[PDB]
Amino acid sequence: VIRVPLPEGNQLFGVVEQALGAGWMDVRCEDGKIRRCRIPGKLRRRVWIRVGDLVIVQPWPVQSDKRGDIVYRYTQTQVDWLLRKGKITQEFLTG
RNA sequence: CGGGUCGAGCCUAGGCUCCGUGAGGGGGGAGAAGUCGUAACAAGGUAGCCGUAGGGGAACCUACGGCUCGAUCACCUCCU
Ligand SMILES: [Mg+2]
Ligand SMILES: [Mg+2]
Ligand SMILES: [Mg+2]
Repeated sequence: VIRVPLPEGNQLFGVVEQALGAGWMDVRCEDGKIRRCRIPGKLRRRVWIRVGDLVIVQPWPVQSDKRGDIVYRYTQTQVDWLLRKGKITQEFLTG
């Protein structure tokens, strides 16, 4: 079929509202809480993360409130390709 | 029982000091995929810096008197 990072293991999905900066990414997840993410040492070179962008993140189990870690960003090729299959519906990005 | 005298302890009021919490405030140090400019370094595009005073979102701008730890050309002056 295809190779995409689905929710496999303990991943999350991350769509930020506004970046406070300095690494911390502020995401409006549908988990319920306001979450704040940080970046590992491999992806601060080739890519670009902005508000209006959907990515997959990975949390740590602490406090289930403010978690997340960037492990993969989504391209203009797959962001809306993950729509018809309904793995995410876009009613949680503007309303 | 009376007389004198040594006395720790206790109370009240006044002068100083120590310590755990502290509404509100102020700078300091690490973090650098947040923001606004370009002040320094070449004559860094207005030469840079010291003292004192006024001004400005912020680096900073201006006035008077000093220094060279200032670049280029032309003419002098003083030497080797
Ligand atoms: Mg400058
Ligand atoms: Mg200048
Ligand atoms: Mg003098």
